[PDB]
Amino acid sequence: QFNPYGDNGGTILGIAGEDFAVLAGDTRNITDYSINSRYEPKVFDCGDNIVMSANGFAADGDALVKRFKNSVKWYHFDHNDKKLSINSAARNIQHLLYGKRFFPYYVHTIIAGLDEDGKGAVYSFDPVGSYEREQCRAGGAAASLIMPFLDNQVNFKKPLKYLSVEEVIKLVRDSFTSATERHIQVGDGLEILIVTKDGVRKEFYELKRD
Amino acid sequence: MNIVPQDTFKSQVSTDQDKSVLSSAVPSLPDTLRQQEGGAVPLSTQLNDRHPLESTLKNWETTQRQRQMEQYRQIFGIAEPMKRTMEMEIVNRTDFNPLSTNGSIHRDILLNKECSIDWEDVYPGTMVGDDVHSKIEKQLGI
Amino acid sequence: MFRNNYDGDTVTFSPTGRLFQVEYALEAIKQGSVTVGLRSNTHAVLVALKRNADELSSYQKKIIKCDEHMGLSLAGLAPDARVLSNYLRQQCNYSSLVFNRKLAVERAGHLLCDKAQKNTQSYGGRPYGVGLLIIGYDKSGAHLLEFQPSGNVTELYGTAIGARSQGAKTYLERTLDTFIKIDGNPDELIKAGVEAISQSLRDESLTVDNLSIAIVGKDTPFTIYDGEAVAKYI
Amino acid sequence: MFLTRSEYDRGVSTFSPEGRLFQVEYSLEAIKLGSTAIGIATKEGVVLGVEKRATSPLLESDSIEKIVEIDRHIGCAMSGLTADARSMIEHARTAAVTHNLYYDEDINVESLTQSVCDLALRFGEGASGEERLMSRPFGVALLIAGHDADDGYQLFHAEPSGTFYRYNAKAIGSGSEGAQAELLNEWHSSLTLKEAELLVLKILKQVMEEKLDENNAQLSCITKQDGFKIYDNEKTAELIKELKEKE
Amino acid sequence: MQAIADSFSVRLVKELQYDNEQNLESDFVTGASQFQRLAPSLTVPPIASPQQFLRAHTDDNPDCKIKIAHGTTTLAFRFQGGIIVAVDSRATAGNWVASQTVKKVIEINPFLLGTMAGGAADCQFWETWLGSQCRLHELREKERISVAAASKILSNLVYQYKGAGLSMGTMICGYTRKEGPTIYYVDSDGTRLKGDIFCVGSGQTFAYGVNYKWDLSVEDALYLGKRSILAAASVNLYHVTEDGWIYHGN
Amino acid sequence: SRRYDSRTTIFSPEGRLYQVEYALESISHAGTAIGIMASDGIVLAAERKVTSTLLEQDTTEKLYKLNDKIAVAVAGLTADAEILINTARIHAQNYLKTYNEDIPVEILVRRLSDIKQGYTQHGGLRPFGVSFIYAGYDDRYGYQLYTSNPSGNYTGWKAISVGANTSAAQTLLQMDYKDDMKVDDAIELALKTLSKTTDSSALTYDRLEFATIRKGEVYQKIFKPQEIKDILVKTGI
Amino acid sequence: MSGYDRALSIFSPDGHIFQVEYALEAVKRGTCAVGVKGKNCVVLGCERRSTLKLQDTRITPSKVSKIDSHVVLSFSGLNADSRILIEKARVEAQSHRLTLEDPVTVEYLTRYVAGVQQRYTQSGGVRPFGVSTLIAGFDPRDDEPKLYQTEPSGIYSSWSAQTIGRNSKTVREFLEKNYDRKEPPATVEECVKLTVRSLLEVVQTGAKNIEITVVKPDSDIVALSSEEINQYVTQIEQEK
Amino acid sequence: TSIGTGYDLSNSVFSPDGRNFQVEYAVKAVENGTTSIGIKCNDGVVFAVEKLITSKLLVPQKNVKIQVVDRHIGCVYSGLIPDGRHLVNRGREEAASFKKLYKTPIPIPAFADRLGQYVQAHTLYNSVRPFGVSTIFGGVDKNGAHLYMLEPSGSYWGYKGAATGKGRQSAKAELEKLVDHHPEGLSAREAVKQAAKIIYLAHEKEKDFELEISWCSLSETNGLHKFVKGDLLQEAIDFAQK
Amino acid sequence: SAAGYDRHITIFSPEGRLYQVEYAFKATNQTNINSLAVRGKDCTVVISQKKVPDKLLDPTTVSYIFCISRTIGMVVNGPIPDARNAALRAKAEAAEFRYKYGYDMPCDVLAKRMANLSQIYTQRAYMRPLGVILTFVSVDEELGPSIYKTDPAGYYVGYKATATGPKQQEITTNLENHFKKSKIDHINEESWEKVVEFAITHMIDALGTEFSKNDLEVGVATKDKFFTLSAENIEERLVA
Repeated sequence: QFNPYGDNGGTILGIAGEDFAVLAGDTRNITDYSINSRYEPKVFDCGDNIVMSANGFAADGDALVKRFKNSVKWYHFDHNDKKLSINSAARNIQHLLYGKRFFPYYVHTIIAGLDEDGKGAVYSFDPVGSYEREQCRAGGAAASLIMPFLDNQVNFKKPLKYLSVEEVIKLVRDSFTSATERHIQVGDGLEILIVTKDGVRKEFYELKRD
Repeated sequence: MNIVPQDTFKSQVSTDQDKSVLSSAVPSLPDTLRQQEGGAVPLSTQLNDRHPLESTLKNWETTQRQRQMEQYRQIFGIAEPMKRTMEMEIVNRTDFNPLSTNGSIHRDILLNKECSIDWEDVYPGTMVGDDVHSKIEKQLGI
Repeated sequence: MFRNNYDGDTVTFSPTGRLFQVEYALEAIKQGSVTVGLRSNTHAVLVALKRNADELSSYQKKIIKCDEHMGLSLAGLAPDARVLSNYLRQQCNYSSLVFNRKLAVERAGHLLCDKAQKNTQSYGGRPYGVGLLIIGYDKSGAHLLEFQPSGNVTELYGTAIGARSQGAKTYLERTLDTFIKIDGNPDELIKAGVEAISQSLRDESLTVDNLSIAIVGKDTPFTIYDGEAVAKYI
Repeated sequence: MFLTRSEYDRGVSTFSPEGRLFQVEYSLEAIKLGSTAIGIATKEGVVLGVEKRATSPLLESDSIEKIVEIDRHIGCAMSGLTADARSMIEHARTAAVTHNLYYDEDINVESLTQSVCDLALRFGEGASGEERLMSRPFGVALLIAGHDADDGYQLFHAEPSGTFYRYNAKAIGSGSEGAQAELLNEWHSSLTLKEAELLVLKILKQVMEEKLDENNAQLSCITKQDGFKIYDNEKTAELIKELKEKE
Repeated sequence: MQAIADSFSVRLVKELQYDNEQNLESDFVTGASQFQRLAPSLTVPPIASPQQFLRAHTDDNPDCKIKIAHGTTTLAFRFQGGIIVAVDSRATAGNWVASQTVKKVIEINPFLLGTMAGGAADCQFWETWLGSQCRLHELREKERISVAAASKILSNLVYQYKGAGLSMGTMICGYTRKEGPTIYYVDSDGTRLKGDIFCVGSGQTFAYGVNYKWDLSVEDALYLGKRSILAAASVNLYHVTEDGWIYHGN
Repeated sequence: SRRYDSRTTIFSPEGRLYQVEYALESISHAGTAIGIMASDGIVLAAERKVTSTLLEQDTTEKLYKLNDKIAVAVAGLTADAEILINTARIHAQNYLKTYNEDIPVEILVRRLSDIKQGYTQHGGLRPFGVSFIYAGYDDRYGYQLYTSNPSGNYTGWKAISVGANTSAAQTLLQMDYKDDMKVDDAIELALKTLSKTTDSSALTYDRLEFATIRKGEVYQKIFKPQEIKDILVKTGI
Repeated sequence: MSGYDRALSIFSPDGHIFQVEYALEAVKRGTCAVGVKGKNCVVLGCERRSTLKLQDTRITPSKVSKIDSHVVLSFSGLNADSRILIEKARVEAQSHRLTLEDPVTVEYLTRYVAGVQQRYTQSGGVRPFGVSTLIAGFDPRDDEPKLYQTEPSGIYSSWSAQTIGRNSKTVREFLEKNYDRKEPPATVEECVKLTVRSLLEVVQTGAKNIEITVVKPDSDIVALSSEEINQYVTQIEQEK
Repeated sequence: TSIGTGYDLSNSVFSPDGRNFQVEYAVKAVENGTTSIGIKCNDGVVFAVEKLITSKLLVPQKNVKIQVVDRHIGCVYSGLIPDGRHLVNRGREEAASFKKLYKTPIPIPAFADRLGQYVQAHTLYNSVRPFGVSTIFGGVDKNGAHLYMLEPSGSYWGYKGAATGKGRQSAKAELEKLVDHHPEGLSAREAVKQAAKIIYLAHEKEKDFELEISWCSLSETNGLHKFVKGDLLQEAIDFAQK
Repeated sequence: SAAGYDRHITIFSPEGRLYQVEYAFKATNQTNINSLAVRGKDCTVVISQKKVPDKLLDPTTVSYIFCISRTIGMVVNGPIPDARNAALRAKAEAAEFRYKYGYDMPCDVLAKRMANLSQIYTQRAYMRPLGVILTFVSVDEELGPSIYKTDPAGYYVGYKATATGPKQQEITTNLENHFKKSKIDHINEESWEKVVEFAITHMIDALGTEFSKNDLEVGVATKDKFFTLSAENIEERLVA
């Protein structure tokens, strides 16, 4: 029988700050032991200060992101251009994922943004829609390496609540550099999206290409 | 230009897919009493373990008719399939015999089956809801 | 008297060869308030006069956004305007989703004409009874179209529809050479439109409650101004 | 030049020579055949008030329901045919509950009103292009009072034509003319909730043939904290006594 | 008749599969009707054996496995003061940091509680859907829904999909004026069982040592539930009365 | 009236249904049928509308067997009656198959009456122009006699007549019927009522149909022309 | 009329639907039905046309039909349509009991019947039921009497005492004069006597043309025999 | 009688004389439309249309009264504008389908038959009405030049010269004279000049109109439909005036 | 005048007639054209009068004779739109018969099929009959030369020879006289050219007018093919 699933292994990481959020991912797209591309972004700005990433089978994640953005367009049309909150986006994504209960997307989804009070918020999803709000979550091939690095560096050690944006960016960069040194599927590049009250900012860094 | 029927499998399911037997207490759920199927038939069981020839047999005539309409469209134009479909719709729409199941003579003439017999003709074939009023409600869509 | 025997529906011709239900649908446009549209080589503008049921009510929305590059104003039956605006939004969404394209204004006009023609030749429904003014900006520049619910679309530099629109239309036709060359200066074009729609006022004055403006342009997405946002234009 | 009968006002899909649809006008007349409902919007909440018109004293006065709850933050008052209103109320409740299920938030008052108007459009082509669902337009009008974080307290008037308006104060039903004339003079932006309730009671008493009391009138309010609540008989009787003492 | 002509007037849309209204709705082409269905629409693979396909593709490397609810011990029992629900709160560890306490008890509404077992997504989704159904029922009937009706709604729902792949076991607990306090157990096999004492999960035998009488006070019942959970082993406690559920925490 | 009788789904300003009334009126043009229930059986009699001697008499236009326990007498259009009779036979066999028991008479009567009522509520259907006299036996009520008309209403009777001379036949039956009557007395009463109410000069055997439901079990007997002649001679007609 | 009364979907210029009024006119020709609820019971009374001499009376259907062990229904209008409505109501009661394990409430069943009647007014190819119904009973695990009236248009209402059918205006006036909501009949006997006296205002022959049914809580439905109704009539006549 | 009372209130009804009066009323609607002519030259077709002068607000290049069904087929119509647009859309669809299926441009007779069948199908049921347009179309195929005229009844014929609209009688008289005076035939440019002359004569009461001319010729446009450019159009206008 | 609902639809008049069918029959003579069909020993010949008074028309595009299949030809009396509709329907029917039964459709069977379709039109309220008369000719492999005719009433029958049109009575009388003289049902000729010449002469004698090459259309059916003659062939046949 035809196998409709694939694997384009990558690594993503979402962290919620005091009044900011960050969602980062490696830009390597691979098939088995081959490299499809060295810069293929997986973290997207979906509007209304919400960043999204769906790591795993790339086609399913692209379809999920496309559907969510179209739904956001219709939400703006039907509700007088009301801003979509992060919790409502999480509920919409849960419904989108569970709509494929018997033919699921093979992805793990992380979204990030600012809540109603202005605090940073990150939501993590299981492949069929089970979701939770978390302070920090790593997903993909090198999560088991990235998480201990952050746990050693930070206390959830200066507390996470008093860290600035630059310090969080440095921690993410160091963890990804270590994972690149240790994991074959991690490298080439790292892209980070930062959500604050002023909007979404993108930063890019190079990683080892071997 | 199909010969064997294709695209016969269902792509989505829901508890309210059968609009004619929806429960009045819970409109999102079906009414098992008025279904009169034995009371122990979930819809999911109809998605598995089917005879592979059943879908081919159930949709054979429709597939042949669609191929004929496509050929007419290719060779004669849009008007010929439009007229054939209009005639068939007019004949089928004004026939309402709640006490009979046999097809009309005019339908057989249109389908060129005046002197043709198949097993559907030889073998054409409760406590709740098998009366004239159910057929009236289904026909009128009320 | 003889017209009374041949105006029952849209599938009946009169002995003289007239289709009266479509004519009545066209007449339904003048029951709505005046709207004006104009354009230059770089921008397109709509100006609408809004009406309220009474002093305790709000004013009707006459300008509806279809896509970041295209919008319209309506004059006539409200349900038909709602249906057509939703249909145009759906078509633009389909274009963007399937082809990553911005739907052309001419394509939208053709689609509207095709949709409107069907109701004028079949039994069961009625013809649409709302006129539309469509503005947009695409790879061919700025475009203004007038849609008549008989199933007709025309491309113009400027026009006006609704009650007493003749004065605004005459003013626009007289001063065509003025606003045809207002390139890169949106304020002058909006002011010309405001003067044109003021030409159609009868014992009424433009306020920040009954005036609505919309503009689209080369680097300007379709934007609607209401309330204080039009105060400087009065 | 002869007088002959005209039949352009019988079919809902038939235009008059001037472009009117007279079946909608006759549906509005059917609305005017109903009892009076009044809504007044202030900055402390929205007040709804209806007249209970009973043909016989044997009718249970606690059975007439002209004021219903669509959601905790949205209430509605109806005037016209009761079965059409029942269908519309079912649709509105379904829309609110489903929006909460899919978005984990309260639906806007204007969004619910738009959904109800889209349903009312079903005697013709639907808002999204759906086929015709009804043979005739509805014969009932609605007053929808709500509170949302985006627009505060809102009052909307919804008609069978599929169009809704936002009102500071509105009246529908048999006595809607005099009631609306009084509302045009007696409303201002600084009204309190108590003053709004007293004004609603006064205007209902003015346009009611029978003597105003707790049995033939009903009051309700919506506030941000308490939500939507229909007053019991005792509170309305106390308010009526207070209004009588003031006047 | 012209609709027939359009049906026979012309490829690209057919290949896109966008000539079907369901596909247009699922991709939000014509609007947001997809997010307006009281009964959710579930996608199935258009093949002869969807069940075998799902079972094969779910029982096999990355973090993209279907999340399973905690197998921790949960206890529910009923007494003259209402219902006591106790859950051993010991969250598992992974490559993530929790922002707050993780709840193993779903709050269906301010009067109904459910317990998670098996598939976490199934329990959460279908109990939220059940809450929506209960709210609609209460709006229609102008009265609070009985626990039996809600449990039966959930049981019928899960029975309609029996054998498709759903995995869930829940305890619906509620206090109404007509029925008093009531506890039902509903699982994905369609079973619906009314009961007085339920112990689910690992260590259920130890927790079934519930010293139980219909005269226990609220404090005594809370202490008994806490002690039973500790014997099975923090503990999360819920006290359900006619006025709703109250969360204690311990 | 002319503006409210073209369709079956429209009420008159007085609340009348004219098509149903016309269908009821059409029954008066049919041959008379009579059912009489005695203490130990049921007698069905009917008069044919024969106008020529070329008609076959040995080979049933008024009397039909729904099943071994239930028979009917027909007044009205023959083809509509045949449609309804086939439907009733199928329903009785369905009940026997489902419950392994004979169908009660009232259930079959109610089913047919519901069908006829439904045929008065759809604009594309005209009412059945038939009236039935049902004669049956069941273990719940014993012997039973019913009548159903085009409107879908049905009634229970001891002695009843339908058709052209219903009023006079009913008057005679009222003047002559007794509760403790026997089957033979019922036969004689039915024959005398038919002879008195006939518009013909004589009540010959070839213008009669006769049937009896009795006991030895319960037996149905559709009389042959020779037996009809014998009973006519015995009575004195 | 005036050309506005030939379809269900036509509004009159003054905002009326005349076919609904004509269905009500059809209802007005049926036999009178009365419903009166007391402190702890509901009584439904019906007028019966005088039985013919040769008409069988053992299997003749009653005017009061049991929808469920706790809910009963009486009607006025076309007899044949009432059978369809009653069958649908019984099916719905069993379906609700199967779906939710709980028997219907009186208001729920009234709403379902009204919904069926409303649905049968939404097409030009169908005829509305020319029947008005009175639905009585008690909610499960409850002791508050419930009485409702349903009309062909689909409108339903709740009444303390109501009459439908031929000459129902006189009976309604009698009830209005002789019924007090704040002091209802505290016993079954008083409610039955009031119902019988109300029916005697329009029934010509008397006791033999009156049917009385009494519904109490906990699924207690009793159909009074002819002897009890005759005793009530004789007592009323003696006290007169 | 031109008015059939009792037999003209529904489509697809025969009168006692065997007439269909709704189609005749659609013909009456056509006869009030703008005058349009078509001339068949030696190896091509020429179409000419008279236009009313509208407001200056119309975009000059976006208002064309001659439709191009396909690269080799030209078309004009008289009657209801939406009906003409619908018919032209159907013709474009038919031409595209034929070209996709059989890898060749559709011959003119086959296109004419498909259009005629589509138009005739609208005289069969009471739920539709006949088209209120008469269409003059033409082009060039492997068999040569073809010019056809199609009526609301669905009847169509091939023509040496065709005219429709209000000024149909004068245009037909001029076309008959042109046919009589040129038994050998006519060239494309001479056809353009004669079409301009015929439109000018037919117009002549509000003497203010414009002229549109299109042509398809094997020798001139290589068997393609093209609008007449400025020089040739000016020459034709000058010849018509003088 | 139909005087009722029969002014539009095909229902029985009080006299027992279908007026729409008769009006379609009247419509069959709109074109004012006569056609003749005769049988030879091994060929069948049809000749249709052509009237093209307008000088702007292209005569080559004016024809009422159609090729249905390889062996079947058809001539239609009536308006050309219905004629083309019927021609396309007949072509589809012949091809479908060949696909379904494995051999070429006979002329009489096709005529019966078209007659059954016409019967559908006569009986259905929402379908109108086509106002044309069809004449199918061929050389059947079992029956030899064959002429069959079908009308809007659904009636079809075969002929030794036939004529249709406003002047059909005179042509039929002349044919009857010739057949009485010859005492045979067919033309005793061996070449189809001679049969064509005889039919042309018969038409000229019956109509009393002379015909040129452009005033007639000729179709010939042999056992191999049915084919239509051109102007040169008809001009050659005229010279005799």
